[PDB]
Amino acid sequence: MLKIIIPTTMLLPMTWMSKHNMIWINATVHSLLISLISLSLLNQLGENSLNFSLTFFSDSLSAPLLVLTTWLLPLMLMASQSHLSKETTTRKKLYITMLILLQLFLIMTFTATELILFYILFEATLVPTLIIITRWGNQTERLNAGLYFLFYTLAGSLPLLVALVYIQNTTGSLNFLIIHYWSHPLSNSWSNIFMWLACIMAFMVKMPLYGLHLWLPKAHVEAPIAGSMVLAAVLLKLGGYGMMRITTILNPLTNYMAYPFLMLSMWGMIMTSSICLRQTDLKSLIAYSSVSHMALVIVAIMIQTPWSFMGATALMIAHGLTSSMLFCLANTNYERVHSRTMILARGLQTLLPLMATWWLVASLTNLALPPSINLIGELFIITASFSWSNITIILMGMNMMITALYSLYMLITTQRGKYTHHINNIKPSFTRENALMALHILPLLLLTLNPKMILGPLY
Amino acid sequence: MNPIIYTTLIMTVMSGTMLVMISSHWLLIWIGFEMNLLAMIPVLMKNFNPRATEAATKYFLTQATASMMLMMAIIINLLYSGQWTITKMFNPVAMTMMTMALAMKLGLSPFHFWVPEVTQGISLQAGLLLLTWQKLAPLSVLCQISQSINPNLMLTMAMLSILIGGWGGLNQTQLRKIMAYSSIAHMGWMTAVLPYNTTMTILNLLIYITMTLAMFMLLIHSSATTTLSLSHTWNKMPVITSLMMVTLLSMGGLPPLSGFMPKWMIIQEMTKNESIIMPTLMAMTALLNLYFYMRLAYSSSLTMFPSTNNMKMKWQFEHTKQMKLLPTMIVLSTLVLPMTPALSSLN
Amino acid sequence: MTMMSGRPGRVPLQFLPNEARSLPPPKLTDPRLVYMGFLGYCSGLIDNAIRRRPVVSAGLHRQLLYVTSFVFFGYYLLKRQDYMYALRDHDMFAYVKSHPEDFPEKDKKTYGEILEEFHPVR
Amino acid sequence: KFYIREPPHGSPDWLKVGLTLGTSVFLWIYLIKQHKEDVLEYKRRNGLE
Amino acid sequence: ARQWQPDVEWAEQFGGAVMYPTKETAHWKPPPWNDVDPPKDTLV
Amino acid sequence: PTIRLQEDPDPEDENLYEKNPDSHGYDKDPIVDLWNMRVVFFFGFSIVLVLGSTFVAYLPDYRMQEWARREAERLVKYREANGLPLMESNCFDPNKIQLPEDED
Amino acid sequence: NVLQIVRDHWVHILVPVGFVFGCYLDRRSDEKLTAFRNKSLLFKRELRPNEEVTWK
Amino acid sequence: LQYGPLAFVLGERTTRKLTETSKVITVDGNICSGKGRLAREIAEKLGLRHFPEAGIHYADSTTGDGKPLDVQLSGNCSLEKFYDDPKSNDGNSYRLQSWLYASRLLQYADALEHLLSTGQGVVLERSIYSDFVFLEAMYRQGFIRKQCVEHYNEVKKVTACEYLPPHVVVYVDVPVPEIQSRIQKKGNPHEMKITAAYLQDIENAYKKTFLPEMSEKCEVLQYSAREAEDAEKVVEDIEYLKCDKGPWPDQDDRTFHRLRMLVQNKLEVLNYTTIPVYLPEITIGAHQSDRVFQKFTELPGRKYSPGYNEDVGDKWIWLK
Amino acid sequence: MPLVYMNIIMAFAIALAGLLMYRSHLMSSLLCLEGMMLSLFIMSTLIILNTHFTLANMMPIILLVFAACEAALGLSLLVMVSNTYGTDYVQNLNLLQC
Ligand SMILES: CCCCCCCCCCCCCCCCC[C@@H](O)O[C@H](CO[C@H](O)CCCCCCCCCCCCCCC)COP(=O)(O)OCC[N+](C)(C)C
Ligand SMILES: CCCCCCCCCCCCCCCCC[C@@H](O)O[C@H](CO[C@H](O)CCCCCCCCCCCCCCC)COP(=O)(O)OCC[N+](C)(C)C
Ligand SMILES: CCCCCCCCCCCCCCCCC[C@@H](O)O[C@H](CO[C@H](O)CCCCCCCCCCCCCCC)COP(=O)(O)OCC[N+](C)(C)C
Ligand SMILES: CCCCCCCC/C=C\CCCCCCCC(=O)O[C@H](COC(=O)CCCCCCC/C=C/CCCCCCCC)COP(=O)(O)OCCN
Ligand SMILES: Nc1ncnc2c1ncn2[C@@H]1O[C@H](COP(=O)(O)OP(=O)(O)O)[C@@H](O)[C@H]1O
Repeated sequence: MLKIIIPTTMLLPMTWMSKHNMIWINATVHSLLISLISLSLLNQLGENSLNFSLTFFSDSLSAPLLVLTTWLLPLMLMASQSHLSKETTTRKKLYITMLILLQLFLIMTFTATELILFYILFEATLVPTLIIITRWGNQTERLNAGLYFLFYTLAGSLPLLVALVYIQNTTGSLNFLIIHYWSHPLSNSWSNIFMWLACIMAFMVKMPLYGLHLWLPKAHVEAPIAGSMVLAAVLLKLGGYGMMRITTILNPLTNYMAYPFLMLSMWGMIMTSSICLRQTDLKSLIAYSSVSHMALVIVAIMIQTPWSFMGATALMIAHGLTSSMLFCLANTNYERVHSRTMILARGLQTLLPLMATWWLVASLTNLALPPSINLIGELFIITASFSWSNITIILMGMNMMITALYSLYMLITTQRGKYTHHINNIKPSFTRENALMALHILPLLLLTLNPKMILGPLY
Repeated sequence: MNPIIYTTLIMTVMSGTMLVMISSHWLLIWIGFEMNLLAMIPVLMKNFNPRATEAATKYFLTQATASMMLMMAIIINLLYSGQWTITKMFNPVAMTMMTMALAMKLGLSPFHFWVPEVTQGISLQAGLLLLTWQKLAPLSVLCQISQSINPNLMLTMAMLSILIGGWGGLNQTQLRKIMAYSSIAHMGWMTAVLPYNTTMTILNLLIYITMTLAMFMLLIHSSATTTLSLSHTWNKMPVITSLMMVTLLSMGGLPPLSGFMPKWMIIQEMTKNESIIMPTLMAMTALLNLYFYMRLAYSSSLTMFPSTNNMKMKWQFEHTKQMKLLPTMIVLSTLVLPMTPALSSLN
Repeated sequence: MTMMSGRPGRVPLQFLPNEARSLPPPKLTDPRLVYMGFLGYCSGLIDNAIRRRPVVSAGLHRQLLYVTSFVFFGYYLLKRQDYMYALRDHDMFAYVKSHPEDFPEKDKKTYGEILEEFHPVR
Repeated sequence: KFYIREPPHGSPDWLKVGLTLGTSVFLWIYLIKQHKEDVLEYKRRNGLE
Repeated sequence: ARQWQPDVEWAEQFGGAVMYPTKETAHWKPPPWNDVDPPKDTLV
Repeated sequence: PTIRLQEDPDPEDENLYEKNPDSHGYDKDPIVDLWNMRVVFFFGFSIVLVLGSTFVAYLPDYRMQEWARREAERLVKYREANGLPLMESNCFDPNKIQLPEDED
Repeated sequence: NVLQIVRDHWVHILVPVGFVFGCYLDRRSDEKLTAFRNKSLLFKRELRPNEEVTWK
Repeated sequence: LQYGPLAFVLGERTTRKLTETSKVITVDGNICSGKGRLAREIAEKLGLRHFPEAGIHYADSTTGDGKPLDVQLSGNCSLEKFYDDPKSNDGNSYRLQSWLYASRLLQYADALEHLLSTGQGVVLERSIYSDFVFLEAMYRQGFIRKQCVEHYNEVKKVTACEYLPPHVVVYVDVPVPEIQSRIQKKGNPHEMKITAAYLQDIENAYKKTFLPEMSEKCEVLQYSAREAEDAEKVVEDIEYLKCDKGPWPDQDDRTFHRLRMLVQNKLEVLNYTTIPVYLPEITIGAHQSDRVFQKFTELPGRKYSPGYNEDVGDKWIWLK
Repeated sequence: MPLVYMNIIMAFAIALAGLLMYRSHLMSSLLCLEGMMLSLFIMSTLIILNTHFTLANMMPIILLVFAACEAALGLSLLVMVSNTYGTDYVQNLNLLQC
């Protein structure tokens, strides 16, 4: 596993000793090479995980997430260099350093064998994101956003830490293999109920669960483009992955402790999809769409079935790619017109045809068109939910409708109609932007040919 | 003050602390405290002004009352057992009086009122000394009598100190009062784990001292005592504000920084004693300290405040006096979490 | 609250007892020593940055002294920490050996003969 | 170029540089010798070689 | 198009003697720039 | 002064196409821009996508799916050649299970 | 002619050397976990007349 | 060994270097008076070090190379356009006044450092003590606001209290019509725009605040325009003065040690000039501040500390 | 314990209450501090005489010595306070807040 970690660490002195006009080229090339190397973790076993050492291990759940992280770094670098051109050399290197440190923390987080190490890296991911949002965000709200991003996370994660150390006092270990092999049922007691809540609520906040989600619209809207890309594509999944690891010690308590969270997820999925229908800010719409998809992921993890776990893994990967692409698409128009109001710039298909094609494909994957992996995950989760209770289809189907209704709505508002007359500074699409869209969209489509590679351990 | 006289007074303060920490006789510990206070009063008034005089008077009144209570507790303990050795107090009333006297000396709630005012009234070097070196002697005495302390009283004072430190720090624009409230909260954290493990108390003391030394040295380097004065430092020394922001993040306890290691070690220790509610409340309350650290970082390094024209002149001059241990202090305040097991060397 | 300060036969301020010489010394390529040297290097770089000197190039002798001091202290720190952990385990094993009635060896059952409650997921 | 004293001139303070390098070299030699003696004493006490 | 940075109106929020001024505390004044208060004309 | 502060006016964003009509949107310097485009295209589209997709497509069957199919074929052949049931409701042999003796 | 291009392009070997060093450290870490090499009830095997270990 | 507490403990004292000729001397006067000639002649006769009047680029002459920097990186104010449009809405008048006060504070610190380190006397034209007269004129002509005066008074109160005023204050008196005739004679197109009210306000400020206040703690030598050329007479008058009035006799080795620790370390001297009082005339926004600071750091010898800039020929940087 | 021990302990408690409950004058508080020192001297002397512990016959004297130091220290501070305000009133010490 060090064959991934050490090159990522070497990215830091490489960017700090590069020429002033070579930082982007070097960082992009070497992050792409690191992604190519990380692509070898996809060879998984079935029976058990790849246990490299006492500290790091790779699973069929971890490997797609690691590949997505390593692939997302070069895309973030490509998307950042446009609006950071006027920046000084030192601050550009500091921005790249924040991105590299975030990738390093995420890579170590997804492969830690022991739950305290996972928790420490899980919290360590906070600091670079906070610095990125509050230093390179554009508006005055970013500061408030940063605070919301911070104290929502910590207020959830501080109890988890306590629970974790408590567990190691009674079990004797926090190694995940030992935890899984020596797992014992949780009795029906108040102490067990509160330990369950302490083990779950941090990942709930990270998802975010409906009702604990107010930090996400602020943080994703106010962040720079690379911040939004990493926040939506990878950071949210830190919750899901965490849940998939920690529910192994929460049975059979989850059989009834999950009812309020399931109700919140289903109803708030309806609520956030409906919120997307009346949204004036284009980034806010994408953020709320992420909330709805993550609610579906929460339902999948809470019902604890192999089909639901497979669907949750697939949906996590697919949503990461799609939401990153949508954020980049919105940022292109924002850099055109310096406003996030969705109705300001209209009829853009007339002026930017290829970018309109990119918009269309992103909207199609957002509404889960078959046979995309978005629908693969969604359908697996819906089938598992139907087995859990047949009435769930009523909500699930409703969500589907609303999702399409807002997706095309976005597409119709920004691409169709007539162009705004007074906006006359809409330049042709750069090769950088088109390449970024392609590098988002093509892996997503290729994953359809080999879906099992993202279906997780339960496959 | 004459430099020779200043050196003599500093060495007398240090000698009082050493006398406290090497004595086996209660009278010699008391004498060490008296010597420390006697030499400490002029150091607070080195820069003469009404505020320094008021701070020295408040400090002396507090410490002299605490010393009276401490001698009373010693005498009661002697009365109920003809013992002068500092092992374990034989009378519970004497133990309560001794605990209150030591809490008053440390500034734990509800005897915290003097800590901000005095810290505001003195210079930054005097504040550095007051918030780092002055904690060693009472904490050492508390460590020696740890088995005798009543857990309820000590834990009540510790929780109150954490809560009051967070709440009081939330309201401050002056940097010295911010440091004082931070000190009160950290003292509460230190005294919470004392009845369970004194090694954790020592570890927390060392980490807090390192971070406090780093912050005071960074504040002396960029001669700022208010938030708005510190907001000018980015336009003269950006590296200083960056280092200050990282150290502030460490003080808030965020991982993977060093400031996380003490709390992590304390909560865990408390869970070995079936204590869950108190560690949970303690962390959730330390969130307030993190909040006002974050506000200071917002005003100082993460954004750029307006500056003044005369700052241009300051661009032409370097810092005359260099701090030798500031780089080591910053590195120790941030990057020592991977060396956590080394704490076994502290027992 | 004070676990091992009163251990019998303990010299007050040695930092490294004679019996600690029975333990294998840490290797000079120990990853913890390498991290200590990295900390010294970071201290040297920060010293260059604060003094407004070229960060990577300015004081090679000064940076070398930083690294050397950190490594030198870290070696003895690691020796003391390893000795303390060895003492902890030595005392633990001796106490378990001397108190058999407090740590009984009970016959262990196989899983085919332990009745575990089954909880269906549905 | 510069107008005034500028205490660090083109020649660095050779006494201070020599002292710094000598301290580093002495510490390194002492550490190597100490490690060798530690290994020898450990092997002698535990009867490895 | 440039990033927003604090201005004078934003900065003056931090220039008072306290955050969150109340009716009682609004009359509190920030300390002098140097730690020196003007001498009182308390003639003896 | 009817003014609150001495400030630079907000500048207008400059078009990379004005000085470089074929500017690729990577950098102001045309040579750096062209090479940044070239390295992005070569190392993303030529190296990672194509070669990585080929590598993932031909990954060896460590999941042991063909192995499981062959094992199932052998078991089905043997079991229906001798009249045995194709599968048993008991995953473990009851003779190695020790149930509690009395249920009442 | 190569001196200056090396001086401005030597940062291009940092990451490949990092990869090689990481592979070496993975092998070294593997060397510490051989307690059950050729000892599992599932894979235990008689050595070939020439091979010394079943894996490394 | 740089001076400090360690140097004071062993050996160095200040009172042992004073040689009755320390005599910090300031030679004040109105605009266009011949006080500069008199100051230089006094310095030559008495063997003291002369300090030419501190201008906008005074600090530039003490740092790096003595060459003045661009007005945008140093000063950010113009005397020429203060003469052109003293009522400009860009705040140039008070910016110039505050920058000039800071420059005079730096020059006073430099002169005191020289006197306290070598014992040789210094001669100055104006000082932080006589700067305010210009401010007062600026206020009475409607050139600056009352808030600017309040801020100037705050800065002066927290700065000038830390230093010893000059032993000898020399004033050169020239009437306003003669000043106007000399100004017309000089030939400077910008100075010709100075009105008689401005010069009269400067004269009134001097004669009604500065000289009466200096006479309470110093000895004042006034001289007319005609008798100002007799440098020998002025030096003889200076040589027969009894400095028994000010605080200078009331200073011992410890106060001299404090003062000498203050006069070096120019950052400590300039500390309170940039206090966070947000006047529009002197407040500079974040974007302009960042741009100008970067442009300053791009100067050929300003990126690092003085001995560490290899683009101006510094060597052995790797061993420093 | 005898009535005399409780009388001395009551004297200490009264002096401590007098110190903690302020009036205008700082000198009155200094007198309360000195009274606490006197009560401690008397109590320790009584214990040491009663138990015939010969070597602590010197500790009350040393106690007295440090009492003087405190007194001197306090008086010094009082002088400075007076020189600032013309009174020794504790009300004047309100430049510093919490
Ligand atoms: C904005 C979104 C935030 C996230 C929301 C998270 C939701 C968490 C809610 C937790 C769900 C259930 C918690 C505990 C399970 C049962 C709770 C209780 O109501 O059930 C009854 C419990 O009986 C009584 O009702 C006691 C509970 C009533 C007192 C609790 C106060 C509830 C008021 C609502 C407070 C709001 C909570 C959220 C604050 C934000 C069952 O009776 P009984 O089977 O005999 O006892 C079972 C427990 N035993 C086995 C240990 C004995
Ligand atoms: C921020 C990180 C912490 C930094 C701390 C400051 C570092 C500089 C300290 C300089 C080291 C020299 C100190 C000791 C040298 C010899 C003295 C020695 O003999 O003292 C012994 C004591 O040994 C010292 O305690 C060892 C000090 C080592 C501290 C390191 C622990 C740090 C925790 C993990 C973080 C990693 C730090 C990285 C280092 C740079 C005597 O033991 P003993 O008299 O019986 O204990 C008295 C107290 N008791 C009885 C109540 C227990
Ligand atoms: C723009 C111009 C348009 C007009 C021109 C169009 C030209 C034609 C385009 C359409 C081509 C359609 C091709 C349809 C696919 C046919 C081949 C396909 O079936 O290959 C699959 C193989 O696909 C691969 O398995 C999956 C590719 C995975 C790609 C990964 C990309 C690398 C990662 C990039 C970063 C990703 C980050 C996020 C990751 C989570 C089959 O695998 P399988 O039948 O089983 O293999 C059996 C035989 N084997 C085992 C020997 C191979
Ligand atoms: C974004 C906001 C998220 C907020 C999350 C807050 C909820 C976190 C869950 C509770 C946190 C603390 C739980 C402690 C960790 C559990 C470990 C444990 O097992 O300890 C229990 C002890 O459990 C407790 O003491 C916990 C009681 C609660 C203390 C703090 C109360 C705070 C408010 C309670 C309700 C809020 C928690 C749920 C909120 C949901 C999210 C909004 C049993 O230990 P023993 O003492 O040995 O007993 C064994 C014999 N029965
Ligand atoms: N503190 C100040 N504020 C504004 N203008 C000043 C100040 N000091 C000097 N000046 C201007 O600088 C010019 C030269 O000063 P001055 O001493 O009067 O002439 P000179 O020294 O050449 O005989 C004059 O036009 C004067 O008005």
